[PDB]
Amino acid sequence: FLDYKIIALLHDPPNKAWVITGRAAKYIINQLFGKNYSEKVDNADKLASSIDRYLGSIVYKERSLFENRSIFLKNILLSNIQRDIGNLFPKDKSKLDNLILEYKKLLNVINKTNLILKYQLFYLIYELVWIDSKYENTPSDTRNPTHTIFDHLYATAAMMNWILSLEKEAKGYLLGIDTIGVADFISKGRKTRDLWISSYLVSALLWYVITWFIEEYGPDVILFPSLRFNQFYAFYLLEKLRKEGVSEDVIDEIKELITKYIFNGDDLFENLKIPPYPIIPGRITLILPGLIREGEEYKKVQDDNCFISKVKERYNEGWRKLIEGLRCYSERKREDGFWNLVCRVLKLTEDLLQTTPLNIRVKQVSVTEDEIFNNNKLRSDSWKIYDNKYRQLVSEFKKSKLVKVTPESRLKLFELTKFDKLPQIGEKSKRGYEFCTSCGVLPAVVIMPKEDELEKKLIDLGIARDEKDVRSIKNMISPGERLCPWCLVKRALGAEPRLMRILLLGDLYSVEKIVNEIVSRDVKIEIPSTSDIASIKTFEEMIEKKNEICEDLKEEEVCEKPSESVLSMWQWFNKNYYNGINLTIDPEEYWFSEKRRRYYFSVFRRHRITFPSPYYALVRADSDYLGDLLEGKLTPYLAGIIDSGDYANISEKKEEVNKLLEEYLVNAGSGSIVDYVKTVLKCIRENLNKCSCAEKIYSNEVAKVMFRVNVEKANVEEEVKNSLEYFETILNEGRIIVTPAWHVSISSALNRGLLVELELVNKHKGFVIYAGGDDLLAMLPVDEVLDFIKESRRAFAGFGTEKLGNMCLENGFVRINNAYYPSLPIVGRSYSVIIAHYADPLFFVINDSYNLLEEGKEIIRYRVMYNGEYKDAKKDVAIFRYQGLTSVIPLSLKRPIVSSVSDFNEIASIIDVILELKKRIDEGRISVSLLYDYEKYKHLIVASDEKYLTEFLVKDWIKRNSLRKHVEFTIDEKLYGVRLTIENYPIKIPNDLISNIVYTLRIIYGGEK
Amino acid sequence: PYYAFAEPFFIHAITHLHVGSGSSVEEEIALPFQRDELGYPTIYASSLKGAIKSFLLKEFPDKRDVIYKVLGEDENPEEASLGTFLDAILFAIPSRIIEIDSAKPYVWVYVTTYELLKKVKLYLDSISQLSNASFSNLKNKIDTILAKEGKNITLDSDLKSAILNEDFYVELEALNNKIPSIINAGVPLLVLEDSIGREVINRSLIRVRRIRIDRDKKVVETGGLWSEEYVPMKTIFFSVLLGKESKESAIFASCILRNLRYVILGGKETIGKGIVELRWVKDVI
Amino acid sequence: LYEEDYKLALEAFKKVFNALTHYGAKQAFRSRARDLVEEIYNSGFIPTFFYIISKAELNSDSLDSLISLFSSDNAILRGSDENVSYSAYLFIILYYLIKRGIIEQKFLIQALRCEKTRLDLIDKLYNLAPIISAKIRTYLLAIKRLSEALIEAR
Amino acid sequence: KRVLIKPLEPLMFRSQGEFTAAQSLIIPRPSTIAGMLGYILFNKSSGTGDWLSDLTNLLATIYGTFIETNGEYLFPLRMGNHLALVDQQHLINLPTLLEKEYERREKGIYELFYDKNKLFQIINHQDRIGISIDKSTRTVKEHYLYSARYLAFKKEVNYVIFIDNDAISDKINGKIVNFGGENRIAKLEVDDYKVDTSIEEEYYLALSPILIPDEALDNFLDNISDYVAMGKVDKISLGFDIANTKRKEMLTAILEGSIVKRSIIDFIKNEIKNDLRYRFSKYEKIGYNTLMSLCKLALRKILS
Amino acid sequence: STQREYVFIPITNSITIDVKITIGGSDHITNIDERGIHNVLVITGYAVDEKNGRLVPTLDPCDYVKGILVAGTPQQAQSNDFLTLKLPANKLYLIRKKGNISDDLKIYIPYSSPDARNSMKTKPVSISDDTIVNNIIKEVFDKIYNITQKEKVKIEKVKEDIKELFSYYALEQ
Ligand SMILES: Nc1ncnc2c1ncn2[C@@H]1O[C@H](COP(=O)(O)OP(=O)(O)NP(=O)(O)O)[C@@H](O)[C@H]1O
Ligand SMILES: Nc1ncnc2c1ncn2[C@@H]1O[C@H](COP(=O)(O)OP(=O)(O)NP(=O)(O)O)[C@@H](O)[C@H]1O
Ligand SMILES: [Mn+2]
Ligand SMILES: [Mn+2]
Ligand SMILES: [Zn+2]
Repeated sequence: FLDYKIIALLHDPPNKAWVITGRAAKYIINQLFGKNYSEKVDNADKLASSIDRYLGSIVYKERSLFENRSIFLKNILLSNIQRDIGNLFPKDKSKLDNLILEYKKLLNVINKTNLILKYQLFYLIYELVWIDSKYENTPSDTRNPTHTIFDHLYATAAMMNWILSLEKEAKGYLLGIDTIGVADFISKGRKTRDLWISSYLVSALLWYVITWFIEEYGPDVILFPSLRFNQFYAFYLLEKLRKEGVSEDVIDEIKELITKYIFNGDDLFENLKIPPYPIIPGRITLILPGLIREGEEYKKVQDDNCFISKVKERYNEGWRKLIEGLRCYSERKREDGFWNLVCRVLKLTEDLLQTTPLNIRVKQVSVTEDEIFNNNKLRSDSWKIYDNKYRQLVSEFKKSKLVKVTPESRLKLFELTKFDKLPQIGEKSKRGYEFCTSCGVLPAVVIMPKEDELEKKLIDLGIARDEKDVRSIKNMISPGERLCPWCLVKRALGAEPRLMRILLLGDLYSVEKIVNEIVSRDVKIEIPSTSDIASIKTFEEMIEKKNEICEDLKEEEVCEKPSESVLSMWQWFNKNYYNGINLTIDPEEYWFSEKRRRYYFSVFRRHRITFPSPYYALVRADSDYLGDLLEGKLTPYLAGIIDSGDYANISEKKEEVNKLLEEYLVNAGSGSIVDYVKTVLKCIRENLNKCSCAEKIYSNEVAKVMFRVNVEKANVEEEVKNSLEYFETILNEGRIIVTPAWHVSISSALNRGLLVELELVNKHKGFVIYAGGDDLLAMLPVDEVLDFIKESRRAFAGFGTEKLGNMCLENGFVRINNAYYPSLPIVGRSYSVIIAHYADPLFFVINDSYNLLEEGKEIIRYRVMYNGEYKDAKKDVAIFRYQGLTSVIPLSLKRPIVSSVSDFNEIASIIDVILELKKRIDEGRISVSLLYDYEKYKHLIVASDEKYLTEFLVKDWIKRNSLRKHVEFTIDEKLYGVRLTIENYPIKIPNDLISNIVYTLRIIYGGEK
Repeated sequence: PYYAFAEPFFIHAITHLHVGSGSSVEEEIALPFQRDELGYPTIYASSLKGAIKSFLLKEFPDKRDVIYKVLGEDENPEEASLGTFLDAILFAIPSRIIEIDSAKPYVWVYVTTYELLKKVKLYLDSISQLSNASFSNLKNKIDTILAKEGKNITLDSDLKSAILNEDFYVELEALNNKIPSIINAGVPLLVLEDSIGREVINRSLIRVRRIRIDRDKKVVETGGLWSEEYVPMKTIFFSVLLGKESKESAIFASCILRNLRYVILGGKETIGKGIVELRWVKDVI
Repeated sequence: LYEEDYKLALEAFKKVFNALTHYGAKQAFRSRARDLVEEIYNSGFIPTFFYIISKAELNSDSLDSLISLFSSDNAILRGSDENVSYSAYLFIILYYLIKRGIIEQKFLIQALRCEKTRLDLIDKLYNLAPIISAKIRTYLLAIKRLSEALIEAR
Repeated sequence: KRVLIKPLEPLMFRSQGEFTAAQSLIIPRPSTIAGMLGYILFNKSSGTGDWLSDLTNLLATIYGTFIETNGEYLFPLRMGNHLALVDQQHLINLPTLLEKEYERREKGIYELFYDKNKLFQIINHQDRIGISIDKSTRTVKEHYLYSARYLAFKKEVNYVIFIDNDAISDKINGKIVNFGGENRIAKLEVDDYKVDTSIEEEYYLALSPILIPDEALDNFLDNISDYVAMGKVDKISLGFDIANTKRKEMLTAILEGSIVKRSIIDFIKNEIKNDLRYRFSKYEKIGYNTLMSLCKLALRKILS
Repeated sequence: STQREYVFIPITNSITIDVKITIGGSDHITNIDERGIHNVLVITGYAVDEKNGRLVPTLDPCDYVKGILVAGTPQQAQSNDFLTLKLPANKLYLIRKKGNISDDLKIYIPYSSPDARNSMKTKPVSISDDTIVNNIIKEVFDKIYNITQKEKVKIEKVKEDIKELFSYYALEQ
C-alpha cells in the first residue's frame, strides 16, 4: 500500500530553520493522521539526500551537535555563494493556521474519496502557497545547507517509492525513457508550423505516457524533469479538476495562483486550451515501486518486463488516440477545406498511420533488499546503491545509444512500393512514387502541382472537387509540395493545434468529448512563419507610423482590422495585433513576394522606411556536460581540462580534481563542522593515511559530544570512520555521489531556468520552437541575438538587472518574491546562431543548427585562464554562421565558470564587447570599413605576443578608420592572446579572438541587406 | 563496353575565362571560378557539355539530330547521351617570370603542379586501352615528370632559378633528358612542388573589381560593387570526350569535331570572356 | 608564403625601436619606414639601397652599434637623427637578410667590421637584388605598419 | 575475382530524396554496382518486369564494397548518424571495446570516429550548382536551377568488390563505365585476389546493407540489441530500374558499416519462407547481405 | 588481498584435476542468477590442446577461447608451466559485466609452451552434446559453484546459454 506520503512529505515543515537552536513533532498535520517512522520515512531520509552521511548519520538526526544560530544557504553547485535569510519570518502561531485555511480552500471543497487527487492536488501548491506567505526558502539542513528544504521533502517522498517497494518483500525499480530521433524528427518540416507541432509532439507524446504514471502512482514518481514548475503538469491538474467538477469561483485560487508563477505572460493556457510552449524533454526517467494496481488493490510481480511493455504500449496508444481524433475532427470539417483531404488520406492510408513517427528507448534497473537492508534495517554502503543503480541506467542507455533506428524503418512499405498499389492524390507519379519534400525519406501520398494553371490542374487531378476548396488547400499546402502520411498528419495537427489535447489530457477524457468540445468553438490559432520573423521590425515600424505611409496600401488588406479572436503562442503577436496592422497576413505575398515586391518597396522608398531584411536567426542553446553533471562527474566544472574520457582513469587528474571538491565540501558546511571536516580532507598525503587519521582529529568530535548531551551513546566507535571513508569514496573515485535530492534540485533548477528563459526569449521578439531549459530552440530576429545570448547565458546562471516575469535575479540565485531559489552558475551552456533566409529549406537549417553545435562543442578549443596558466577549454562557445562564414565566441574564458560573486560579471563579456562595438559602428562613430581594414592589421595582432604592442596595434586600427577623431573604445587585453584550436574538421574558423569578433559582426551585418 | 572510344583534348583560353560557380560571401570574391577539389580552377563536365552543345546547335543547324542524340536531346529525354565529357582539369596556367642569370630570358612560363599531372595521368591511363586512343608518348612524358616529384622541375633546361608572379623565388632543375615539349608552344613548362605551386597558381588568377555606374551623373550606383575571378589567357585545361559505339557518334566524331576549333565557354561573353581553342590530342603529338 | 615574416618584423622593430633612444629619431625612422618601401618598389632595390647607405653615415662606430644590435639588444644607435634613422632602416633590411638565409650572418658581420669587404657586401647584395625585393615586401610593409602604429606622428 | 572501380572524377550517389544541395552517399549501394555491371553485360532480349531477376541472370554473386585508398583498405563504420572510414587494424579490438566499460567505451569509439577517422583525408563534399538556358534568349530558363553535393576524392580511391564468376571477369576488364548518378565516369579493372569465406565469428561488419524481410520487422526491431552492436537501421529505397523507369522498392536495412552479432545470421535464416527466401537469395546474389569478420578480410553472405 | 584463476570449457573432459578450490573467498567473478551466465571471460590468442587440455599462445587476434575466473591457485603443482599476472581489474574482456570490479585482481592461466616443432593451423569449434556440459556441471560448475540444484530452477536455461554463448578454438593436433 502507498498513496500516503502526506505523512512523510511533511515530516518537516517549511519552518525548520526557526526550530533548531531556539530562534523564538512540530506541526505534523491538521488534516491527516500522524506521521509514521519505523523504517519508512527515516530510512527514506537517510538515503534520500547527501547530508545524512556527510555530517554524520547520528549527528544529522541529532540536528543539533554542531548547531548554528544563523541560517545560511549555499548553492548546490557553488559552495562559495553565501546567502542569508535576513530577518523575515513566516507569520507566527497567532496567524499560523491562517495559511492552513488555504490548505482547505481547495482540499476540502473537492471530496477526498480520491487520495491520489489529494496528493497531486497538494503536490503542485505546497511550493506556491508558501511563496505567497514569504518564507524565504529555509535550507534543508542548517548545519550543512546544500539543498532547499523542498528538494529534501520531494526527494525523500520520491525515493519513498523505493522504500515502499522494499517494504513488502522484495522489489524496486528505476525507469528511464529516451525518444530516439528528436533532432531528425524536428528537421522534418516546411513551414515553422511543422517545427513547432513536431517539437510539441515529441513533448506531448512523452507526456501522455506519464500521465498514466501520475494518475496511478501519483505525482513525485518522476525524477526528471521535476514537476514542480511545469507548463504541462499545471495545465493538466487544471483541466483535470475541470473534469472532476469545479465552480468558477472556488478553484481560481489555484488557477490564478499558477497564472503568475507559471505562464508569466497574458497569453495563458486557459486562453488557448493548450500550453503554448513544448517544454517536456525527450528524455524522462522515473523511480518506481514494485507494486502495481489493476483496480483498488496492489500486486507486485518480479518480471523485468513489468514496466517497459506498459510504457511502450501506452506510447503507441497515444499516437493511436491522436490519429483517431484527427480522423474524427477531419470528418467533422468534411467541407471546411484541407480537411476533406485530411479525411481522405486518413481513410486511404490507415495501416501506415498505425505506427508512431517517433520511437522510444526504455531501460530498467532493479534493486533488492540485499545491499540495502542487512536483516531488517539498513546496512553500510546503502547510500552507495542509488548512484550505483543510476549509473547502471545511464550506462545501459548509452550502451543502447550505439544503435540508431529510424522510425521510418518500422513501416511495411515493401509491397506498397514494389507495385503501383500506393495511393497518390494529385500527380500520379510516372516513376512509381515520389518522395516527400518534408522528410525526403518516405514516399508521398499528396502531390500538388507547381503551376501551369493552378485552378483546374488541382481539380483535374482530383486533389480537390470544388472551386471553393482551391484556396482552402492552397493556403495550407503550398504548390510543388509532396507530403507523406506522417508529414500530412503533422501539417494537419498544425492547421489546428488543439487536437493534441487528446494526447495531452492523458486518459482523462474521451477522444470524442474533447473533439466535440473544440469542434464547436472556432479559435483561429496563428503560428508565425520565417517570413513573419524576417519582417518583425517592419511590423513594429508600421504600428507607430500608422497611416502616414499607408495611402497606396489602404485597400490592400494590410491596413485592415483584426477579425475576431486570433490569438497565438507568440507573445509578440499578442500585444501588436490590435494596434491597426493585421499580423495574420503572410508577407511572402506583400513585400517578400516577387510580383508585389517592386510595388511595396516602391511605396516604402517615397515613405523612407526600412526595407525588411529576408533573414531571421535560428537560435539553439545546449547545456554542457549535463549528463555527467547529474551523474556526479566534475567535468561541467572543469569544462575542457577534464573531460568524459578522463573519467576512465580519474586518479590521473588527481591534482586537478582533488583541487576542486576539496573546496566544494568544506565550503558547503556551516558551523563548527567547517573546521570538523577541513582536517579529514586530503588525509592520505597528510603524513597521515586513510583510517589512520580516524582518531587523529577525534578531538573536534569528542570535544563536542560533551557539549549538549541527549542521545544514549556518546561513544562513537563508528561515526568518524564512516564519514571519512565516505569522503574517501567521493574523492579517490572522485565524483559527487549522486542522491535523489541532488537530482531533484538540479531538475527544479532546470525548470525555473526554463521558465525564466521563456521570459527572456519573449522579452525579445523570439518565437519559442522548444525550450527545455537545459536546451532551447527559438527563432529570433537577427538584430536581437547578442543581447539575447548575453542575457541568456547570464540568466542561465542568474545574472542581469530586471525582475523578469515576477521573480528576482540574484548572483547564482532566483528569488520568487521572497524565496531564494538555486540556479546553475557552474553549468556551462553553449549556443548556436544561423542567419537564414526565409526561403531556405528548413531541413538544412535545422540540421546544421544541430550539427554546428554538436560538433563544435567537441572540436573547438580555446586558450582559457586557469590559475594563471593557460589550458584549452572545450565547450561554452556561441557559434555563429552565415551562408559561408562562421564564428566562435567563448562565453566564460575561465575555469571553473564562477567561484566568486564578482566572477558573474565576467560571464559572456566578449559578446558584450561585440555589443558595445556594434553600437558605435552604426551610431556614426566608427566606420564599417573597420571590418574591411582589419585584414591589414590581423597578421601583426596575431603574431604579437606582447600586451602593450597589441594594444597599440588595435588602437591604431580603430583610429585609422574612425569617423570622429576622438573615439575611445578600449578593447580589453585578455582578448589579445586567446587562441582557438580547431582540429580535423573542414570548416574555416579563425584561430584568434579578434578575428572572430570581426566575423561575428560581419555575419550579423550580412543579414541586414 | 559502351564507351568505345575516347577523345582527349586541350582547352586553350584565347581570352580570359569565367566559368562561374555559386556566388557567396566566403571567398573575398563575389563571383569565383569553379574550384576543382584541391582549390584549382576546373570546368565542370556539365558546363563543357552545355556550352559545346549550344555552340554546335548554332553552327551546324542541320546535324541537329546527331548533336541531339550524342549530347542528349532536351525536348525528348528518353535516351541517354552517347557522348560524355570529363571535368576539365587544369593542365598549365601561365605565370609571370623574372629570370635570374639564365640563358633564354623569358617573361612568362607555364606552371603546373604534381597533383594536376597525377589527375592528367589518371585520365590518360583510364583511356589508353581503347585500341585507338594510344598516345603513349604523352603519358610517358607525364611519367618521367612524375618520377621527379618533390622537386621544382623545369622542362626546358636553362632556368635553374626564377621569381614567379613577382612573389615566389624557386630553384629549378632539368629532367636529366630533353623530354620533348608536351605542347608545341615556345614557352618552358614548370612543374612545381604542390605547396608552392598552389600559391603560384592562385596568384596567376585574375581578380577584378567591377562596378555599375549611373548613366546620367557618372556616379556609381548604390551597391554596384563586386569582384570576379578570371582564368587568364593561355591557360590550358585537359578533358576527354567519351563516346559509345552508335553510328551517329561516328558521324559526329567525323565531321562535327573535325571542324571544331574555337568555342565559347563559361559566362560573361559580352565582356569577351570565354573564347577557347580546342586542340585534339589525336593530331598534335 | 611569408607569414613568419610578421613575427620577424615584430622582433626587428622591437630591436630598432629600443635602439633609437631619441624620440625625434623614432619619428625620423617612422618617416623612413613610410618612404623607403615605396621607393624600393618604385625605383628598384639597388638604387634605394645605395641611397640608404649614402645617408647612413657608415663609420666604424655606427657599424659596431649595428653589430651589437645584431647580437646584444642593449645596443644604442647615435648620430644625427636623419643618419640614425637611415642606419636603423639599413639594420631592418640586413636583419631580414640574416634571418632568411639570403646572406650568411658571419659574412655580413665581417663586412660591417672590415672595409674591403663592404664593397663585397654591396656586390653580393647587387646580385641578390631581384630575390631580395621579391622576398622582403611583406616584411617591409609590416615594418611600415608597425612604425605607423607605434611611433607617434610628429 | 576482385574488381576495383576507380572513379575518374567526383561521383554522385543520390540518396534520400531531392526536395541545400542533394547529398551523395560515401559507399555506393550494391544495387548501383549491380546495375552498372548489368549495364555492361546487358542483352536486349531477357526483359521482364522483375528487375532483379534479369539482373541475377546477367551476373553472379557479388560481395560488398569497401575502399582501397593507396594499398590500404578502408571500411565503413557507423555508430548511429556517424559514418567513418577506418582501416581494419582498428576493427580488431572493436568487439572487446563494445561491451567494455562505459567511459572507456566512449573514449575508444570517439577516438575512432574522430581521429582514426580517415574519411575527410579521403573525401571532399563538392557542391555543384547547374542551370538550364533556353537556346533563344541566352538567359537562364525559368525554374531550372539544380544543386547536388558530389563526392570528390582528395587522393586516388578505388571501390573494391569481389565477384565469384570468372567468365564475366574477362569482359569487365578495362571498361569505362557510367558509374553512379549524373553521368559520371569510372574505370573497372579485374585482378585475381585471395579472400577467405564464411568464418564463424561472433561480430561481423555489414559491408553492405543487410535487408530485413518486412515480415520480421517487428520481431527484429522490438529487441534490437540482440542483433546489432552498433550501426544504423534505416528504411532505404533499392534504387531505380532502367528497364521500367521506376523506383525499385523500399526495405528496412542495416546500413553498411554496422556491427552485427552472430545471432542475426540464424535469425534471418529462420524467418524466410520459400518465396521470400528466393527473393532475398536474389538480393544477396546482387550483393546486399555481405559480412566481413573483424578478424581479417574474410567475407560471407548471410543466406548464401 | 585477493586473487583468482582460470578454467576453460572445451569439447574435452580435461578439467578434472585443475585446482583445489571451490569458493576461495565468499563472492565470485562469475555469478549464477536465473538468466544464464554472468561476467564470463573471453581471451583471444589462445587455442586448446584437446587431449590433456592446455591452451597454446598463438599470434592470432580472432583465435579466441572463453573461460571463468574464481579465487584460487592450481594444485601447488605449477609455477613452471602456467602463467599468472595481476591486472588493474579492467584489462579483462569479459561478457556480461555485472558486478563492480575490485580495482585489482591476481589471476593465473593454464599455459602451454608454443611447441615450436609443428605447423599448427587451428580451427574454431562450437560446443555440442547438451549432456557434455549438463555434466560438466557435475564436473566443475557444481564443484566450483555448489549453487547447482539449489538455486536455479531452470537447469536447461543455463544449458542453452552454454549452448549459445561458448564456442572456441582448437589446435586440432
Ligand atoms: N520537445 C523537443 N522538441 C525538440 N527538440 C527537443 C525536444 N526535447 C528535446 N529536444 C532536443 O532533441 C535532442 C535530443 O538529444 P538526443 O539524446 O540525441 O536524442 P535524439 O536527438 O533523439 N537522438 P538520441 O540520442 O538517439 O536519442 C537534444 O537537442 C534535445 O535538446
Ligand atoms: N541524465 C540526463 N537527464 C536528463 N537529460 C539528459 C540526461 N542525459 C542527457 N540528457 C539530455 O539529452 C541530450 C543529450 O545530448 P547532449 O546535450 O550532447 O549530452 P550532454 O550530457 O549535454 N553532453 P554535452 O555535449 O556537453 O551537451 C540533451 O538534450 C540533454 O539535455
Ligand atoms: Mn533522444
Ligand atoms: Mn548537452
Ligand atoms: Zn513527407
